[PDB]
Amino acid sequence: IFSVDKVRADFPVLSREVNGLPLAYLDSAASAQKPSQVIDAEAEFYRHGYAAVHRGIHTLSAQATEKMENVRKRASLFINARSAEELVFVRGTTEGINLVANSWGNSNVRAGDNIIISQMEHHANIVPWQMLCARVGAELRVIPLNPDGTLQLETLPTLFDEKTRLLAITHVSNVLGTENPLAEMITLAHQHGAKVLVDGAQAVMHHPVDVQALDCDFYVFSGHKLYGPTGIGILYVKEALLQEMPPWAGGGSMIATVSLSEGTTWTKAPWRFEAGTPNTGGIIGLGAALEYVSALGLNNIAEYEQNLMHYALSQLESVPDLTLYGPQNRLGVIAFNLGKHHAYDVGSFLDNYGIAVRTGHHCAMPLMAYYNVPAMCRASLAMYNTHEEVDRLVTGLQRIHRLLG
Amino acid sequence: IFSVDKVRADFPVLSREVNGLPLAYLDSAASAQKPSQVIDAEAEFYRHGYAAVHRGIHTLSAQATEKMENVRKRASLFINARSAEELVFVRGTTEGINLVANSWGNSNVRAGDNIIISQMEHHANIVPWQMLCARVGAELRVIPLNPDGTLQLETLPTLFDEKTRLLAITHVSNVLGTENPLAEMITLAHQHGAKVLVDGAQAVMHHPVDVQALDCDFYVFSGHKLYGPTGIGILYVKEALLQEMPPWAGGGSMIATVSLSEGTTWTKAPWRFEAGTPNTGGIIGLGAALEYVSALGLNNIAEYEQNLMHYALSQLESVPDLTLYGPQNRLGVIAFNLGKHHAYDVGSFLDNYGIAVRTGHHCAMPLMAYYNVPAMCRASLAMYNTHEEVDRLVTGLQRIHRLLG
Ligand SMILES: *Cc1c(COP(=O)(O)O)cnc(C)c1O
Ligand SMILES: *Cc1c(COP(=O)(O)O)cnc(C)c1O
Repeated sequence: IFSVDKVRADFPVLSREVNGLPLAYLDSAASAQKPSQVIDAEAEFYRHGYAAVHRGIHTLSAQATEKMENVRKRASLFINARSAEELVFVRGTTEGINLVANSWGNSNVRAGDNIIISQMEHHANIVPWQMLCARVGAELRVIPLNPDGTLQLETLPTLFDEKTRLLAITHVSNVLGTENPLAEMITLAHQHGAKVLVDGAQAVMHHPVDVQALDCDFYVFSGHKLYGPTGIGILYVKEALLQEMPPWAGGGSMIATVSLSEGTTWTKAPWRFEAGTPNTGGIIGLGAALEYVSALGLNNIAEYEQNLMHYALSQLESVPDLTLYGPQNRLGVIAFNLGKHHAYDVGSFLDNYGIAVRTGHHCAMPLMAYYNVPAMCRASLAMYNTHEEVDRLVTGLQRIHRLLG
Repeated sequence: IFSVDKVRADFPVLSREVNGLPLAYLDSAASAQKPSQVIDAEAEFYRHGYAAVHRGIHTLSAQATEKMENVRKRASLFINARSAEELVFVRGTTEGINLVANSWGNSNVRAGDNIIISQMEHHANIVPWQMLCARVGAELRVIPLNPDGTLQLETLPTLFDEKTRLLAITHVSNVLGTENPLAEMITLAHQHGAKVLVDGAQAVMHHPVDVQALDCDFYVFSGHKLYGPTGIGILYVKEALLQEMPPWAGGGSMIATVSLSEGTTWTKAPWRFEAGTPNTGGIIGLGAALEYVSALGLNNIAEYEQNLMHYALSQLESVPDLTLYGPQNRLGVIAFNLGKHHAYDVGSFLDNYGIAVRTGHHCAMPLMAYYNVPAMCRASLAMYNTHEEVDRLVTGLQRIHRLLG
């Protein structure tokens, strides 16, 4: 089993007060709070180990380079990659997806080809493909949704054909909490020679993720939602593909040699897509965030969060005129609207009770359009949230409905 | 005046031991150590203020957004920009220069135009222009050096003509410590309608920098060399230019609206070039690093570093077969070789005495070629270094020369 009380004690922010009331942070899906072990790992690095990592000569630099490469190894085991050199450090999920669309997309998607996304994609997994499709004259196809917030799988035969170069799909919806059948969809994609990029930003923190078993070709996720620092994410790429990807945004440790008369050359795999100075502080902290989550056990985390969610959905039945979006087996997030009140207002009232939720379009406008609403509220129920916080949310919605109804 | 002892006490790393000897960190030009005020600012943010900044509803998020925008304001005053909306947060100098070369370069440099750089440029200020010149069919011209490590200014009449769109020049050489006559060169560039991007990564920490007085069009620098965290830099752009720059690497707060049927639109100025989740931790810390440097006074810093340098250059006269590269009035860094010994070996011995210096090509290969050497040693003399550390360096070079000579 798994003790919320012992976990919560690790997170100094949860003692905080907002509007003079105790904080109920229900917005982890936007960005997670960080445990002490993560915060101090970063700070200790700065206080006693800090140096440049440009594979440099003196001791501090050599030790920092080893620290950073150990984190790359730890992250590869975390998602069960075959090799640490299949992992690239990126600024975040957004930049990783763009990296793939520029380096791989421009070399492998020609005029008259098509790319497939879904209608529940976060904008980070839409805009790069929309632009790749314009550059090269390709077509962007969209898997549509069902009312319950799952993908209309029956439509895949009309979307996959011999010219489909890539499926880009979310692992878990940041709005609905739907978990897509990645394994099976990847089998279909690979029958046509198409590659699959998986947007995993909302998945790696709710349960184990095994990129070999999935057999996905690209997998990207974000540090700051994995209880880690800002400014760091992970892009996984199959070795065979990665060693074929040409260069793009060239800098320092991405640039091998440069000549005014003969041009420049670029360094080998992972490192070639890591220009300039790496975010060594961020990397150190992501490392610790991986160790912390592993020490708790993603299966323990999955079990506690899953029961918190069942509890929450049961308690929410007693909220009048509540509209929920998504499936019964959602992970992590609950999306709703209250009667006819703008989500902006509902969120403002909950914040007034010290409850933080996200309101707006959640960086998923096509998904809002599908449901014919302009916005929704979203509450995240993460590993450090409690039955009491769910009770405050339920009570709060009841009060807002009595007051504004 | 200015007390080294009181400054050093702020930096916890300087108490560190390397190879069982006390550390003499002389590699700030690669990356600076950080004071406690910077480290704890970041950590305090994480412990008590952390949230997403996607201009979000609840209190923690609203307060974090205000924190970040205050840092943008503080940085604009720091370099004396007219407006905070002229500053863009970037991952670092490397990415900022590329940002300009993609957004501005692709729209303003056509086939048959030319761009001017210098021969002392760091690779970050070469490769983006080499590639822009290939994309569009333009010519990359190079200001050559003099033996003393200054620019051959007499050659500018053969390089500037009606088709020169941009001068990209370093403020201070990361290898030689030359400070280029930016103000005058910008006047010449502007007489031809050409814009100037200034690579300021090695300047903002040695003395005040006033982008209005310079009248440069772009100015970029790095957080981690300004005693700040990794993963954050500043790109300044004249408002008139910035509000004309088209989009590029699109994400989140860079993307305004997105539609599957109608396409996407992008948000206004600074923010439009800041995709995905910002590095809020890095930003917080850069903020504090700016406050710390300002509290000391860049003129006090300039005075102490300038005298440390005069002292160092005087003491180094007593080192046999020392070769120095650069001018007498260098800022910040000393580049040298010892007799005929590979810089790799010299650096290894100094590290053995606990002295950290950088060896290699310093991300400036064209500059090494100019001097017909493969590598150099470089020692940085920053605001927390001491006469004693200079004495250890001098003694160490004398010993290495006796032993290996
Ligand atoms: C938040 C998120 C992103 C964006 O990641 P960043 O770390 O902000 O760059 C992309 N996709 C999904 C599913 C997300 O939850
Ligand atoms: C180090 C430096 C750079 C590179 O900046 P990053 O922060 O590593 O991206 C570019 N130009 C100069 C002059 C530098 O000193």
